[PDB]
Amino acid sequence: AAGQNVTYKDYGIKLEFEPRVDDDNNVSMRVLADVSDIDPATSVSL
Amino acid sequence: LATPSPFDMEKMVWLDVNILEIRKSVLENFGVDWSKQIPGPFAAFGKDFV
Repeated sequence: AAGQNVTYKDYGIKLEFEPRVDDDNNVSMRVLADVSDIDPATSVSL
Repeated sequence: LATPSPFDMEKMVWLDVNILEIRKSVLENFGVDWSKQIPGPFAAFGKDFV
């Protein structure tokens, strides 16, 4: 609501891995890969 | 007594996407621009009879 509460946002290199493996060593997986940097151009002063 | 596989090997699909865009524009502004509303004539009369 409203128009306080401070949270935190992560930037950098982030990686998440969730593997599953078969009897023939086949790998079924979900992977999240993120590379994120701060940009001066689109920052707002408030 | 049979058991299932942990998962099933699925087929893998490759997607290739193309987006193409072209924009063109022309802008011209030429000539002489004059006034269109100008003051006109005036007349006034005034007298004191008494």
